[PDB]
Amino acid sequence: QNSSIGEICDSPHQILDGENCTLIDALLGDPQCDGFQNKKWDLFVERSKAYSNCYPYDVPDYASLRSLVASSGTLEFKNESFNWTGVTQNGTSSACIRGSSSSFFSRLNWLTHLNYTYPALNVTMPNNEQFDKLYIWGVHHPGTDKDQIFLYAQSSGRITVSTKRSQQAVIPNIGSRPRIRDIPSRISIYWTIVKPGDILLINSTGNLIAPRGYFKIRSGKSSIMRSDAPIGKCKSECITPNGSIPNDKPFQNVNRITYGACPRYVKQSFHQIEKEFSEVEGRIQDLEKYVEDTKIDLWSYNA
Amino acid sequence: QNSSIGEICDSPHQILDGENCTLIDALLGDPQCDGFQNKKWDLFVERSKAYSNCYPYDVPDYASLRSLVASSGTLEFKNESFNWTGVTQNGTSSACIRGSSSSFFSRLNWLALNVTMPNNEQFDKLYIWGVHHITVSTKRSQQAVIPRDIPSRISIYWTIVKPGDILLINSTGNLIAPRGYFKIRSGKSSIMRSDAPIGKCKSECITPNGSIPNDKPFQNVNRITYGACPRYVKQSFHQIEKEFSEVEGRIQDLEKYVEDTKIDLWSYNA
Amino acid sequence: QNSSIGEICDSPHQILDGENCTLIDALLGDPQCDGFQNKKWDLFVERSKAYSNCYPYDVPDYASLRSLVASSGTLEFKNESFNWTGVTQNGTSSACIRGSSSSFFSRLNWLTHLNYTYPALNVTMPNNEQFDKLYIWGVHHPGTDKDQIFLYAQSSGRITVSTKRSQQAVIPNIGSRPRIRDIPSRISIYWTIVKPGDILLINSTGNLIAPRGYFKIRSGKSSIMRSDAPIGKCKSECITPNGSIPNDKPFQNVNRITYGACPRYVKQSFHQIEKEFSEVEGRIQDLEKYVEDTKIDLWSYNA
Amino acid sequence: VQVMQSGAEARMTGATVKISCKASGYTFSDYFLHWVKQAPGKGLEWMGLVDVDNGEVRYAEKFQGRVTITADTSTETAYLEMTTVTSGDTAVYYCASTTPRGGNPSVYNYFFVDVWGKGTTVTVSS
Amino acid sequence: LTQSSSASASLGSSVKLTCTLSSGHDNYIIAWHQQQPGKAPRYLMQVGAGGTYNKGSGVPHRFSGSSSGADRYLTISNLQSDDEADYYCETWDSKTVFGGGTTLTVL
Ligand SMILES: *[C@@H]1O[C@H](CO)[C@@H](O[C@@H]2O[C@H](CO)[C@@H](O[C@@H]3O[C@H](CO[C@H]4O[C@H](CO)[C@@H](O)[C@H](O)[C@@H]4O)[C@@H](O)[C@H](O[C@H]4O[C@H](CO)[C@@H](O)[C@H](O)[C@@H]4O[C@H]4O[C@H](CO)[C@@H](O)[C@H](O)[C@@H]4O[C@H]4O[C@H](CO)[C@@H](O)[C@H](O)[C@@H]4O)[C@@H]3O)[C@H](O)[C@H]2NC(C)=O)[C@H](O)[C@H]1NC(C)=O
Ligand SMILES: *[C@@H]1O[C@H](CO)[C@@H](O[C@@H]2O[C@H](CO)[C@@H](O[C@@H]3O[C@H](CO)[C@@H](O)[C@H](O)[C@@H]3O)[C@H](O)[C@H]2NC(C)=O)[C@H](O)[C@H]1NC(C)=O
Ligand SMILES: *[C@@H]1O[C@H](CO)[C@@H](O[C@@H]2O[C@H](CO)[C@@H](O[C@@H]3O[C@H](CO)[C@@H](O)[C@H](O)[C@@H]3O)[C@H](O)[C@H]2NC(C)=O)[C@H](O)[C@H]1NC(C)=O
Ligand SMILES: *[C@@H]1O[C@H](CO)[C@@H](O[C@@H]2O[C@H](CO)[C@@H](O)[C@H](O)[C@H]2NC(C)=O)[C@H](O)[C@H]1NC(C)=O
Ligand SMILES: *[C@@H]1O[C@H](CO)[C@@H](O[C@@H]2O[C@H](CO)[C@@H](O)[C@H](O)[C@H]2NC(C)=O)[C@H](O)[C@H]1NC(C)=O
Ligand SMILES: *[C@@H]1O[C@H](CO)[C@@H](O[C@@H]2O[C@H](CO)[C@@H](O)[C@H](O)[C@H]2NC(C)=O)[C@H](O)[C@H]1NC(C)=O
Ligand SMILES: *[C@@H]1O[C@H](CO)[C@@H](O[C@@H]2O[C@H](CO)[C@@H](O)[C@H](O)[C@H]2NC(C)=O)[C@H](O)[C@H]1NC(C)=O
Ligand SMILES: *[C@@H]1O[C@H](CO)[C@@H](O[C@@H]2O[C@H](CO)[C@@H](O)[C@H](O)[C@H]2NC(C)=O)[C@H](O)[C@H]1NC(C)=O
Ligand SMILES: *[C@@H]1O[C@H](CO)[C@@H](O[C@@H]2O[C@H](CO)[C@@H](O)[C@H](O)[C@H]2NC(C)=O)[C@H](O)[C@H]1NC(C)=O
Ligand SMILES: *[C@@H]1O[C@H](CO)[C@@H](O[C@@H]2O[C@H](CO)[C@@H](O)[C@H](O)[C@H]2NC(C)=O)[C@H](O)[C@H]1NC(C)=O
Ligand SMILES: *[C@@H]1O[C@H](CO)[C@@H](O[C@@H]2O[C@H](CO)[C@@H](O)[C@H](O)[C@H]2NC(C)=O)[C@H](O)[C@H]1NC(C)=O
Ligand SMILES: *[C@@H]1O[C@H](CO)[C@@H](O[C@@H]2O[C@H](CO)[C@@H](O)[C@H](O)[C@H]2NC(C)=O)[C@H](O)[C@H]1NC(C)=O
Ligand SMILES: *[C@@H]1O[C@H](CO)[C@@H](O[C@@H]2O[C@H](CO)[C@@H](O)[C@H](O)[C@H]2NC(C)=O)[C@H](O)[C@H]1NC(C)=O
Ligand SMILES: *[C@@H]1O[C@H](CO)[C@@H](O[C@@H]2O[C@H](CO)[C@@H](O)[C@H](O)[C@H]2NC(C)=O)[C@H](O)[C@H]1NC(C)=O
Ligand SMILES: *[C@@H]1O[C@H](CO)[C@@H](O[C@@H]2O[C@H](CO)[C@@H](O)[C@H](O)[C@H]2NC(C)=O)[C@H](O)[C@H]1NC(C)=O
Ligand SMILES: *[C@@H]1O[C@H](CO)[C@@H](O)[C@H](O)[C@H]1NC(C)=O
Ligand SMILES: *[C@@H]1O[C@H](CO)[C@@H](O)[C@H](O)[C@H]1NC(C)=O
Ligand SMILES: *[C@@H]1O[C@H](CO)[C@@H](O)[C@H](O)[C@H]1NC(C)=O
Ligand SMILES: *[C@@H]1O[C@H](CO)[C@@H](O)[C@H](O)[C@H]1NC(C)=O
Ligand SMILES: *[C@@H]1O[C@H](CO)[C@@H](O)[C@H](O)[C@H]1NC(C)=O
Ligand SMILES: *[C@@H]1O[C@H](CO)[C@@H](O)[C@H](O)[C@H]1NC(C)=O
Ligand SMILES: *[C@@H]1O[C@H](CO)[C@@H](O)[C@H](O)[C@H]1NC(C)=O
Ligand SMILES: *[C@@H]1O[C@H](CO)[C@@H](O)[C@H](O)[C@H]1NC(C)=O
Repeated sequence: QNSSIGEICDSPHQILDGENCTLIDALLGDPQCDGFQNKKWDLFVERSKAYSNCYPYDVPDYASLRSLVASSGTLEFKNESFNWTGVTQNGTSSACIRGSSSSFFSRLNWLTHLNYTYPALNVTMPNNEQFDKLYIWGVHHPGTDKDQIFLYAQSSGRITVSTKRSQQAVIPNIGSRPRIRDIPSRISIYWTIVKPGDILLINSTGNLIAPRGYFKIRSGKSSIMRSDAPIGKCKSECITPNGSIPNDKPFQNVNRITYGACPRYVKQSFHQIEKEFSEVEGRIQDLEKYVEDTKIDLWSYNA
Repeated sequence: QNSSIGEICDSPHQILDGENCTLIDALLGDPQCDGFQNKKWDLFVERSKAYSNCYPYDVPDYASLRSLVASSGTLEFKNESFNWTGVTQNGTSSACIRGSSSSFFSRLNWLALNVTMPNNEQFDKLYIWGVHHITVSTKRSQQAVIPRDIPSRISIYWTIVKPGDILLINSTGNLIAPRGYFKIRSGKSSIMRSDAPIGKCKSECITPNGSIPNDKPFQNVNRITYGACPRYVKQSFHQIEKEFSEVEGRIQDLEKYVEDTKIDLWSYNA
Repeated sequence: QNSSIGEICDSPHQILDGENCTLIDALLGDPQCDGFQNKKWDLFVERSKAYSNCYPYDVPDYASLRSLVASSGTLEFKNESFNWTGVTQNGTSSACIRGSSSSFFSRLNWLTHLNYTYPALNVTMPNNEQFDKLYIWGVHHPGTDKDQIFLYAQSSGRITVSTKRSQQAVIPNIGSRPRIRDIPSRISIYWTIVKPGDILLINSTGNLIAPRGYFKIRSGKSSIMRSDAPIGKCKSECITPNGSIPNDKPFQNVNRITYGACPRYVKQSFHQIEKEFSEVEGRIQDLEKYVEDTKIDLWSYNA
Repeated sequence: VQVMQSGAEARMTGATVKISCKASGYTFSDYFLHWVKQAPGKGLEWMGLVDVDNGEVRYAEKFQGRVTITADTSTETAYLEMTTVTSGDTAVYYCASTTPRGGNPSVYNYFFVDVWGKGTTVTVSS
Repeated sequence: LTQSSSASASLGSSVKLTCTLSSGHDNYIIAWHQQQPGKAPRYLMQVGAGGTYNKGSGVPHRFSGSSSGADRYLTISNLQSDDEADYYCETWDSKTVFGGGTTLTVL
């Protein structure tokens, strides 16, 4: 099989079309894709023209978080009664305009000083439910110490989030960055997982971007995909960036990235690992590309 | 082979029965696991009901340390004559009750220290130290750390020094100093996790469900296996972990995908 | 085959052999191996007797930088007119004796105080070219606070180097590492890749080892090697630590490590991941050894 | 640390003189040793700076050329000799040890003196 | 850079010494060396621009430095008996530029 249908058919797998937002942008609550709120999917397709419009963020271990959320296959979220008292909430920025009004991320709560005072936050939130849960938080990185004083009134900003299992603490780096989209500032995004019976405690002397609640996390069948193919209407099972692929012959050549009941890729004319990259990061990329090369070589010898 | 005998037997491998102890707990000298001091093993079995007994701890890069210590196959430990002068030794906590008296981990010691210990021996040797919630430097690299009804957690770190190498400890406070070195050696030892009772068979192959006869060239019981033995197929001495109780990200997906590939290839070979 | 000629023949793959310098040493510009400046190669072979003679350094995450620079296959370097105004350039170390005079790395600029003052540097070097470029900088860790206040006129040194894609922050720690080559201090070398249209910005209050320009990072078929075999003059393409292997038989037993289109290794009688280690790092080493064990077993059974 | 100088002796006008210094207490063998002239009734006048680790020898404007300064790095000592010494050079030459560099790039601060030699008296007769 | 005049004071009092830079330098660091007559000198102090001074090993706590701009100061907290001597200031590195020294006397 060496020909693609030419479209990502929407059946039987439920296909979510990421027209503008990436998975992370929809996860954070980008104003441009509020239609992606609380939706579910069996495959998340990301168009090549994906771009961001809210505050310029950056995610440590971005690939790990993206893979985890993609395999979750569930954007079901719940607001929660966090005790953010003594500080004012709903920080807003010029970039994140929704309905021509200044706003911020939908799923994040940008805490900022109240009456030129930012008391130390020690809040707790137990997981008394029957399911594993996930929280996504962040830390601001002002471009100037004057900006830090303007936002939080205290320059000694530090933050840690701890559970019954382990803890994670980060330090905001006050300093200038290249002005992307008219903002010389950054935001880092982190994630934490709370098992049933565990307790998440947020502790911060300042410079904290709180979550508004939790996302349900499950052993989802779904995965992620990057492609620019239009959405179709056929009924074949396998999905591929070139388009859907029929199961006429167990050996195919269209593309290595595969999902569902599919033939296998051969050089001769569900949730998987990422097989394509746009940047070089060294040993981990080399290993997870060499494993794919080894598998493709072995299955090219098998046929 | 499509079934398991149902019990692990300590022949010919020197199976060590960790009835209540995680490998790391016995590594730290848990008062409850005082029978495992200086012990050597071929395979370390961890019961599902394994539990730490005393002062809480967390180990950054837990998997790496666990795999390294398990593959070492030796708990031999030498009381080094470290120069802990100007500091108070033998810190103790309420949690670590040993013999109806307050105690602590046996292989660690709860203390501007700048003290060295050269590896004058001819074998590679390992240290384990703590940081209570500090730079430890070797000629190869430097490691820097900034710090059960007990809010405060201990973090366990480890450093490996080759022969003819100086290990240097350089700190102001919060240091849970080591008491000596473990004699790390290359070997065929491994670690497993199972609840199978201990028996007295002689079959070499082992599996968390129990021992497995080597007669049939293929097996379907469980993917986790130790020793030269049958292999897993879909139909009916030390390697990576194949069972997870958490979700981590790219590395866990990679090590799940490699095993999936091995299974999908060995099932096709059969 | 089962035997080797015993030497790494220089054709058709161009072989750059480091008689005494490791690839990272040549990349940093060790005065010991000034002949390696701006050289290109298809395979870089390192003799096991290699050693360092310049300032004793260490690379955080040495493996990925080593692999990236090796796969670059090109040490071409362009001088760039960085705007170091308020600081003194060309700091020369005694250990790096070049031409009977105290000197330093040819591609690194040890910046020190000028007029007993070190202004907070904020320098921009935008990428206006059509290709990806790689910058390499460092942070010097002094042995004592005296050696810090002598160099940078302030104890609290720190550095943040940011691009429009991501940011990197480094804090130096003061403390005497065990002495190597009669030097107690340290040098930590990092790297930052600036895409076309990206902007590189350096914001440091002190304790910086500035770059003197940029390297031309390019995708290529080059690789890295570690062996003691001599250099030959034959024409067999394959390269092995035991020598060279003509492809007379579809399998071989000489060594797992190989370069070029070569027979596969079996138990019975381009660029790739590492297959030999000197230390024990942890889980990642176990995975990258288990993948090779699996490949060896599968090709043994397939033969 | 200790710095001591070699005992001097009287010389005649037109002859040559030699002065030896060595500190050896610093654990780097990478330190500077100064030379300062002081006639009785005068102040301190710099004449040169020696790098014991290498061949670097420095000079002042009033002592360039006329005065040659050496240092045996193998034994880690510094020597100072002069040609056709005059009767006015009856004075004390001081050698001061600096802070050892230890691989640092020798910024402004590293050339400071911190320990002085015991001092030796060179006398020239008519 | 430039020297300063000699000083004298009674026993049990306090005295100060000065060493000043040229108009071309403002942030340069100076040192302070002591030389008794008929004796070898002894390094004692280093003074910086920002009103902060550095000390060597074995230097006395009896001496405290100062700086108020383009000039550097030394201050003897207390002086008694035959303690007076000469004091010099190095202010450069390319040349070991001494000012000329200041002589101290009792009265
Ligand atoms: C925290 O703690 C750590 C650990 O305790 C501290 O780090 C220690 O720092 C020590 C100094 O404070 C340092 O000690 C020095 O180390 C040198 C390295 O020795 C090693 O290499 C040499 C060369 O291969 C070997 O011979 C030796 O066995 C070791 O392997 C030595 O150079 C130093 O010894 C010299 O100094 C002492 C001075 O007391 C002399 O007794 C000794 O004989 C040596 O003197 C020679 O060398 C110096 C420098 O080169 C010269 O100035 C001197 O004049 C001598 O050299 C002349 O003479 C010889 C013989 O004629 C001739 O060949 C040569 O050419 C010259 O003419 C000294 O031992 C420790 O190594 C270091 N430890 C570690 C583990 O790193 C740290 O400081 C602490 N931190 C704080 C903040 O306190
Ligand atoms: C460190 O230096 C850099 C480079 O000079 C500074 O970044 C520059 O900051 C200026 C602030 O005026 C930015 O200009 C503004 O940018 C936008 C472009 O869309 C526009 O709205 C305005 O007309 C104005 O020109 C400029 O783009 C930016 N340059 C870059 C990123 O290359 C930086 O602020 C300096 N840091 C500190 C702490 O001073
Ligand atoms: C930050 O807020 C949290 C949540 O309120 C505080 O932790 C909680 O502290 C209380 C005591 O103030 C603990 O209660 C005690 O717990 C043990 C349970 O074994 C029991 O011996 C006692 O009867 C008592 O109830 C409570 O457990 C603890 N929360 C958790 C999840 O452990 C915390 O102290 C606050 N931090 C600061 C600095 O104020
Ligand atoms: C998704 O992005 C596209 C562009 O890729 C947006 O289309 C633009 O919409 C604006 C108004 O919002 C128009 O002025 C532009 O002319 C449009 N561009 C093009 C190329 O058609 C689109 O609006 C975005 N969608 C959402 C929901 O934000
Ligand atoms: C910050 O904005 C949020 C979002 O609008 C406000 O929370 C909402 O409160 C209303 C009224 O109780 C609820 O119906 C919504 O469900 C809430 N939404 C969310 C996302 O929490 C919140 O009150 C605002 N806080 C302040 C201090 O103005
Ligand atoms: C965790 O939160 C606590 C408060 O619950 C913080 O403790 C406060 O820290 C500030 C800043 O140093 C002090 O001014 C307060 O006096 C402290 N309060 C108490 C009760 O001690 C603590 O710093 C936070 N830790 C982190 C890592 O953010
Ligand atoms: C399916 O799509 C992929 C991705 O667009 C195609 O891969 C491209 O192949 C061309 C031709 O060799 C290369 O220039 C591109 O760089 C490739 N893109 C990527 C992202 O790797 C692939 O060719 C398509 N398959 C078929 C059968 O047309
Ligand atoms: C392992 O721990 C278990 C409990 O976690 C211990 O079993 C208990 O032993 C006590 C006496 O020590 C009995 O009174 C309890 O009834 C036992 N409980 C259970 C559930 O069996 C066991 O003794 C420990 N083993 C060792 C070797 O210390
Ligand atoms: C801290 O306690 C340890 C353990 O009891 C003491 O070290 C022991 O000393 C005895 C007597 O010489 C030896 O027989 C043991 O082998 C030692 N054990 C270890 C682990 O070192 C130590 O002296 C105590 N220190 C202080 C300061 O009280
Ligand atoms: C390592 O030990 C050294 C001393 O051996 C410590 O250096 C001290 O650092 C403080 C804080 O800057 C200075 O005030 C002291 O003067 C230093 N002491 C000496 C003797 O130089 C150093 O802090 C230790 N490292 C750590 C991480 O604590
Ligand atoms: C051996 O024990 C293992 C672990 O309990 C069993 O593996 C599980 O088998 C069930 C039923 O087929 C699967 O749904 C699970 O996914 C398996 N677990 C894992 C972690 O893979 C296995 O069946 C047992 N074998 C025998 C013969 O009792
Ligand atoms: C690599 O370094 C070794 C020493 O580590 C050099 O070998 C020395 O070579 C010189 C002449 O250049 C001889 O006088 C020495 O006797 C040699 N030393 C030893 C220990 O054999 C070697 O020449 C260096 N190679 C290059 C290419 O520079
Ligand atoms: C620091 O040294 C560098 C390297 O020698 C000097 O820059 C070179 O200057 C020469 C002479 O004009 C040019 O031919 C080279 O192209 C320059 N190289 C680079 C990389 O710029 C530099 O001028 C010295 N700086 C100071 C302050 O002395
Ligand atoms: C980034 O560079 C800027 C340059 O202004 C630094 O800001 C100065 O930082 C110093 C030291 O903290 C303060 O005394 C100054 O007041 C700051 N200047 C201004 C205008 O606010 C900043 O600290 C640098 N950041 C990093 C991480 O290097
Ligand atoms: C090729 O060289 C390699 C490396 O020196 C040899 O592999 C080693 O062989 C010895 C002897 O059996 C083993 O103890 C080592 O463990 C091997 N090392 C590795 C990394 O596998 C190999 O034997 C040589 N082959 C030939 C044909 O000469
Ligand atoms: C959360 O709040 C939003 C408004 O911000 C509301 O539309 C939504 O229904 C709420 N969700 C839950 C689960 O309460
Ligand atoms: C919420 O926080 C406030 C301010 O610290 C505190 O007084 C109050 O008790 C907290 N309430 C709960 C329910 O935790
Ligand atoms: C804010 O602080 C001012 C004094 O700075 C005080 O008068 C005012 O009442 C405060 N308001 C609140 C809401 O805390
Ligand atoms: C170390 O000391 C303990 C006592 O704390 C002792 O029981 C043990 O035997 C010692 N270890 C060795 C190897 O002698
Ligand atoms: C231990 O340290 C003390 C205190 O500095 C010192 O007197 C003693 O000599 C040291 N002993 C050893 C064996 O290093
Ligand atoms: C870059 O500068 C170095 C000295 O730093 C010089 O040798 C070299 O020739 C320069 N590059 C070019 C292309 O001239
Ligand atoms: C370099 O910096 C100086 C001082 O800020 C400034 O005058 C000059 O224009 C800068 N040059 C460039 C090319 O940016
Ligand atoms: C120090 O600054 C002055 C002006 O304040 C300037 O003339 C002088 O050249 C600077 N020093 C050096 C060594 O460049």
